Amino acid sequence: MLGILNKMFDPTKRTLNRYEKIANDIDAIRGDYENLSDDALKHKTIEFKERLEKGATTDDLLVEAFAVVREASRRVTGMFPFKVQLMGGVALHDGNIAEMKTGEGKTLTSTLPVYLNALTGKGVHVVTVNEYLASRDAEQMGKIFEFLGLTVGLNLNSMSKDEKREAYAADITYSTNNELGFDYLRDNMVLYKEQMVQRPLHFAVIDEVDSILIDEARTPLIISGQAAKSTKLYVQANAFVRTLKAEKDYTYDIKTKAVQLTEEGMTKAEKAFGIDNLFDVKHVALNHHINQALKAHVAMQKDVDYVVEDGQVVIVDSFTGRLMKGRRYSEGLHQAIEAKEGLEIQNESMTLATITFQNYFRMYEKLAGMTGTAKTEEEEFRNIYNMQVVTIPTNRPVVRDDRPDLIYRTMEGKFKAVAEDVAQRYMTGQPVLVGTVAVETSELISKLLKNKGIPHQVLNAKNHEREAQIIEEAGQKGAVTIATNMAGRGTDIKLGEGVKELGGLAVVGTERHESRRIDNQLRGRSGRQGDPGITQFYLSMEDELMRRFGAERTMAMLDRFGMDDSTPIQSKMVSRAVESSQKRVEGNNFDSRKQLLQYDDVLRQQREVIYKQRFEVIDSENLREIVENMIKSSLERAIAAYTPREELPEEWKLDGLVDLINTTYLDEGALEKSDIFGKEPDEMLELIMDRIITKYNEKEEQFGKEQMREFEKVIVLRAVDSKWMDHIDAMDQLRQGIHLRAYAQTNPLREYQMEGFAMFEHMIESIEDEVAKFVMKAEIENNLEREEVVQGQTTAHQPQEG
Amino acid sequence: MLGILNKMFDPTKRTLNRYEKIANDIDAIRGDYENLSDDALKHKTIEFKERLEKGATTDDLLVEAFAVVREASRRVTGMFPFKVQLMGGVALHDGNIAEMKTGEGKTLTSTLPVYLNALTGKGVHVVTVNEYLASRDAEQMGKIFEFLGLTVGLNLNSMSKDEKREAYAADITYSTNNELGFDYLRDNMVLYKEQMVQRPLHFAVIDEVDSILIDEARTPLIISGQAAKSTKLYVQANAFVRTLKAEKDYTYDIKTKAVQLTEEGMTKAEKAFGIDNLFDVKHVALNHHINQALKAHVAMQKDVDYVVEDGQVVIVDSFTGRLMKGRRYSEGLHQAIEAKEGLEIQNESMTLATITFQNYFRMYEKLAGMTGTAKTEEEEFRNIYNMQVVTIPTNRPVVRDDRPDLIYRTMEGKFKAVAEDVAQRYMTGQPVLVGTVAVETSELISKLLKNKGIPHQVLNAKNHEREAQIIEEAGQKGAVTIATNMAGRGTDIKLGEGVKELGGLAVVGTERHESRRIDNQLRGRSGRQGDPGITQFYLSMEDELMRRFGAERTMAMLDRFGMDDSTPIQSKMVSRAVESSQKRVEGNNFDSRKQLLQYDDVLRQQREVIYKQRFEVIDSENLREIVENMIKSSLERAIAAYTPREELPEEWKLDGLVDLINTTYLDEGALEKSDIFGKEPDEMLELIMDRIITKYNEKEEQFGKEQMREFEKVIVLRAVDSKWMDHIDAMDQLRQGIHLRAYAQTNPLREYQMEGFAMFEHMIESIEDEVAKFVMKAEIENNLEREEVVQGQTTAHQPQEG
Repeated sequence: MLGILNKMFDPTKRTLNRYEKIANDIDAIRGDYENLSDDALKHKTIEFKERLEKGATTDDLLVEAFAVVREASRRVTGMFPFKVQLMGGVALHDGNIAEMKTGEGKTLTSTLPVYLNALTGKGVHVVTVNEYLASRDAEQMGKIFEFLGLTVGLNLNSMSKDEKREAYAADITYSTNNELGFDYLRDNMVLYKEQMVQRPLHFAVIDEVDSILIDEARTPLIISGQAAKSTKLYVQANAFVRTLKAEKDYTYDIKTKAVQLTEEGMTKAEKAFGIDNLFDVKHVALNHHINQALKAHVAMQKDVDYVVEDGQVVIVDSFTGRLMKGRRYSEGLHQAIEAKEGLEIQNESMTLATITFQNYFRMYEKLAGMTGTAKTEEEEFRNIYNMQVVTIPTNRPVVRDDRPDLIYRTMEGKFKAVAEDVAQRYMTGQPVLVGTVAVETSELISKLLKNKGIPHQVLNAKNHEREAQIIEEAGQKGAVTIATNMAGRGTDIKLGEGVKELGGLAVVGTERHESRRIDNQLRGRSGRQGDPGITQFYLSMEDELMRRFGAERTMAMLDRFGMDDSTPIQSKMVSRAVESSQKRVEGNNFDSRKQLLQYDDVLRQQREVIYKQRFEVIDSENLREIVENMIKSSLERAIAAYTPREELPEEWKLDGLVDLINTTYLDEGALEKSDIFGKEPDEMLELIMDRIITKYNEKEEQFGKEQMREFEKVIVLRAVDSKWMDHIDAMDQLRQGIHLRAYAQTNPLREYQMEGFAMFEHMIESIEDEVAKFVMKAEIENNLEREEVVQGQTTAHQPQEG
Repeated sequence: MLGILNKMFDPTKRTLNRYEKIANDIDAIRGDYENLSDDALKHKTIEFKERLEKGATTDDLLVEAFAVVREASRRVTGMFPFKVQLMGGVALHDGNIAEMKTGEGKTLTSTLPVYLNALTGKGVHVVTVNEYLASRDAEQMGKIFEFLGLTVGLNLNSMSKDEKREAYAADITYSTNNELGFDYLRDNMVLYKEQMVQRPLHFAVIDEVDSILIDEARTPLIISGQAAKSTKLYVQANAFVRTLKAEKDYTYDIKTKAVQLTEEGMTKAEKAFGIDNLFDVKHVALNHHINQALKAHVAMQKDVDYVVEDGQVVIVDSFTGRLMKGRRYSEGLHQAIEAKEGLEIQNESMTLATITFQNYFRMYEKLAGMTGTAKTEEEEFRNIYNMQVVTIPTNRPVVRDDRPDLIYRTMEGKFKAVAEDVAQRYMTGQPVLVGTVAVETSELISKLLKNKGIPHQVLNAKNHEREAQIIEEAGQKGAVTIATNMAGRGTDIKLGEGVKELGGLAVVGTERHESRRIDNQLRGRSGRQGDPGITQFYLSMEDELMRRFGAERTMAMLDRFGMDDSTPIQSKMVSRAVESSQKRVEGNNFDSRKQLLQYDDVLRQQREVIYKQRFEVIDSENLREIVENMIKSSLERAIAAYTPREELPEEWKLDGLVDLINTTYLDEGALEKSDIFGKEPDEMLELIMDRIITKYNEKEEQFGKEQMREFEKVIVLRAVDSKWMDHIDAMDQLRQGIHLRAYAQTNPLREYQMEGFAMFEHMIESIEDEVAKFVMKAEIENNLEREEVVQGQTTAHQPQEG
């Protein structure tokens, strides 16, 4: 720009120059490889790999690296990258978004940085919107990479875990956004390490980021799994439980523990015919429902903790006495209560795992992406991904004619106009392309065309290969192509035979989309590098975009001023009002994504601890140390509840504690009055922990010295996985229940944070506790084999924008 | 922590270790300086300065640097910093928040990093909440810095611009948050460079960040200036204007220009007795109101552009036809219209400049801060300032007794209880401190004390010196001190003579504050490094904190369960409900700050361009180049309006354009039909610009070859400053008008963004335009002296939370 205002381009002007000097350094040495041999060239990679091992940086080798690649492509494809393509490659390397207008060779450009980053062998995921472009690029682009001696994998959902492990093994992997994600998810549900298919997330070059990081990021990736109609269990448990009432089934006050352990309920229990006394089989599974419906009666009173209703069982906020929006009790206790109060026990499907693209891609050591339309959403890339948009220069000056939107007062009038323009160009040999926005809009015009007798093709996005075919020849003389929302994005339309003189392509936008970015992509399709073209947009006062801006007043000045008469109009002021309309929409959607991410941030911080721990567990040569560590933490919690805020030291009720530990961590008479006496809550922990150590040792030599290792692993996993999947479901439930009754003037998010976290802390205590109770008092029988907690089949999906 | 949950401390655990190894490297070489000479030691600085010049990094010299300092302090103060103080110093250096509990020597600790960062001579601002602690620290801490041979400045508002320039000159500057800010503001309003008092913002070590970056950051820094009852002008202009109606006072259609230039209104104009024809005096000032009320009549029609009302003149959104919330017309055009439609012309005070602390401190190359309470607001520091809170270990294990809040059913009952506890300890020699939260609460207890005959002192924050005195002896035997919201924060209470055996201090919190952080600071006051203490908090069901949580239900279980009977209660569950109460509040306030910043972000991006340009102008040896550049941009805009979206090339209306330029940039017959003909809008710009060049040259040799330089500077400033101050006011107006009628489902912020920006673009065009019109057709008379645009006196302030 000219004048004062030119400074909003200074940080972009200083950067784009680093990049111009650099691309010049790269062109400077075309000679250094130009005349060389194919094999001398491949040795470069090795030379670099070594050079790096010795201590160089990807940045140092950048120029040469790009040179080598620049060379490799000409040899392999016959294209020697332009100085602009070089500039883009660098942007990508620097971790930014390469905004390189449609037709600049983004595919090829990706190779430069892809290669340079791959060298370390850390891996590089090149990502795309669909399985077609993935395979296409991996094939075409693989040749260049392979030629310079690099492995190239392709990930598809149609591949075995083994096939995937293979593809991720490569120095470079191509795949869809969805595939990547789901794998990362499945990857953290795995029972044995070797089942994971992914390698630590290094660097992702996202092809068409706008579509990926923005469009397909309005919702999250979820993984569901239904519950096996298990109602018979709960009801049964519920029923049985209310039999054993006695102090010979121990409850708690200072703790809230329904201890079944009594031979009344340990005998009268197996009387429910629990295949006798199988503890590791049953106790893990069955004994879990007992202890639930056991507590459901004893610890959870009707109108003090919860409330019954025609809308099921609700919780009550103590101290406020409110109805906890969308919150349930952990570990199926909610269902046990429903059974105790006879209510319909809901057996819905669970969300076993979730992450949002935002949080996913944010996970790589480095991210970069490319596209022809991005400056539009720069605030978002800078905000959410810390990626600055760099608008790369065009190879050849753009010379396409972009036409100001023509306004109409009616749809059918508008449409009929679109249909004529098509004809005009068709009756000239010019190839036209019309962009609709909805399936209906496309067939409409199609029929308008067949009536008028104009040969055409229609794209309604199905098996992208077939359309990609159609679209490439969509630039010939008899070209008349109809695109429903850019159906063939990625495949470029090259200027037809003899078509040059007929003008350019001339695209026709039937209407305008919510996002400029998109109708700007439509524009993009013509002028492929200095080519001529005409981009005409058509608009009507009755378009949804219009009748959503609150533009009735204007639909009236038209009418009231006899305007629908002169019909074809071009008011800078109405068009500027369209853009603002678009800006408002885009922003609303941004606000949406911002909120989605925010809610998932509570989850990410939680995933961090769980995912990291779960992994830690699955690599356990020396597991026990954690176990004891968790048992010590579990134990300390007891001691603390029994030695509250200084409430008279050795007058703490040092007997119930004794009785508890005794029958919680050990087996009856083990710990007694005397032992724990006149000692700080601290001293006690060690003494008492020491006997848990002692007993643990005893267990290592009496039931299998190293099977214990996997026993540990088995249990710690059963625990972890069961508690977590549950919580996550509870969290996905709450995230969408909390938005119901929130007069607290607090932004609901904070509630989800606080409640979400609270819950989490509980779960940890549960895990830590379950682990401790089992690693002590549980008994082995046949096979100590790790077992899946997911019941039946799973389902990996992304929800439609709701 | 123990068990699974311990991982939320991993990134803090990995960092705090870097810091422990380091403090050990520093203690390792105590010998290398221990026995050395005072002068050999000061040479270290030089040695370092040189070492750095040669190419070292502050990080390399860190250990030694800290060593030298460690040494310098013992010599100068008699305190050899502990390993924890060393750890904190590093945190600060690394750009984080040092959370070092009250009584750990944060003051001293600051010296280590302060020094190491000062070396480059780039400067280091050490900041505080009040003028007292500033001077205090600069005095006490200056000695160490000066001793190692460094200059130390102290900034106060009581200092001349010369005195301030002096203080900022130092290698280190101490001052208040407010002072810093306002100076930065005033600094960008300066007429001549040498008037600025600040040096490029290098590094700021914020003492008590929580209070600074959070508490005192709920509102922004504003600078007001009233308008000199100038109503007579406008009315007059308005009046006069409607006389000259003719086509001999030229208006515009394709442009919207009321061109006074006609000798009708250039003669009949000076007839208003404009001291004849003084153009640079009058034209800049007076001719500005004419051209306003001139356009007010011709270009702005009543119910098409705006609307009259009992609430004054409003604008209308075209295309939507809505009432633009809180928006005014630029450059006083709003006032000219009011005069044309006779309405009350408002002459309010203007906001000449603004910035928020958030955006201010975010401006340093590096920021760091220290305090005893920060982990509370970690999410905010990490969010807004990218500063992670590092909780530094305590020198000696903490052994103070923190007591669980005691609950009461009544205030007067509660208070009476506070008054007795005081007595109990007083009747023991223990020194007690009671923290109130409001002025009223403090006198209340004061009277409760005098009645009960207990000698005490009360602090109600006034001339901090006097209180700082009181507070230090507040740890002696007969100590009984009353603090209204931590009145003496910073000065530490050392454990009284013989007081050790009497227990500790024993603080008593009369109530709890909105933020834990604060009642946690209250707690902080005792246990000063392994000292004993008792922190008792007192609470009542009728405290504002309570009767704001929606806790009436609970005020009823008490009553309904005969609870106000046993009165002194300790329910973990009600106390946990207090904290959550606090958490909600803190968050609401955070949400507040987040919104404040967000709105100012639209302003910052704008400040960037203006502030940077304005500066660029005030360093103008070679100004003209920008000028022409802005004239060329101004001119291009005409040409574009006269050659719209391809509307029939040489059928553009190439005559009105001619007529315009002719009488806008040049002086009548200069440019004509022929000249501009058959040329692209591009070609035209150059030709026509060339004649502006030609004429500009002519002006450089006919009115003073180098006075022109300052003429340029003069005008470019008049323009810039007038347009900007206005806009800013308009922006501060809108930011608080937009929150009125916004059913657009859009978050209002986006509107402010879009409208805010729109306005800005206009202003630039105005500046660029005004500059161009003057640098051509304006005439010099006596003195071409830069002149202030601020009328009368100014006022620098921060608004109370509204």
